[PDB]
Amino acid sequence: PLCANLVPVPITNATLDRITGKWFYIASAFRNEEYNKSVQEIQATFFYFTPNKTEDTIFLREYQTRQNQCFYNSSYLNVQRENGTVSRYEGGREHVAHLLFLRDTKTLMFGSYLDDEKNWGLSFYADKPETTKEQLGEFYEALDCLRIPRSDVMYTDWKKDKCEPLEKQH
Ligand SMILES: CN(C)CCC=C1c2ccccc2CCc2ccccc21
Repeated sequence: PLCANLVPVPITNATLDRITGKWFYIASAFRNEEYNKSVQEIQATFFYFTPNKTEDTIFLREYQTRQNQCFYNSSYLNVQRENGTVSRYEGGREHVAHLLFLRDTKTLMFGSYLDDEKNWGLSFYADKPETTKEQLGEFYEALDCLRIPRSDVMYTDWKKDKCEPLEKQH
């Protein structure tokens, strides 16, 4: 069953435990042009999830590299458990994404606009800044499911990261 993992899955405390920690933004692709535009500029990103299960929020410490600068932000994501989504209002708009999983327990994906063939996309994250060819195939196989060509994928370059020195300064 190839595209079974693109179906929404409710978020439990176990799910929240699973995503607790440091993750690295690996790659994404979208049919939505706004997200293509903003995500293009991303050279690298790592981040921390610290869920508050009682509040259905996730504390986010984000370390983004664009134009060879480090942009650091903290904020809370809201969790909508039945729907398997997480959200965050930012720069005017509410953003929502489905939390989706691959077979590799060391990776995760966020799904944007999943209900819309004109706008859908997937972003891929791993617990290392570099991914194995196995992890990357599971991600491509999820793109294949959304009929998004592999050549549309935007990648981070862990060579380009400027945030390590701030995260340690923290
Ligand atoms: C282009 N982006 C927005 C694609 C979705 C990715 C995420 C995400 C994932 C991991 C760490 C931080 C963020 C921040 C942004 C945000 C806001 C709401 C829901 C999901 C998301």
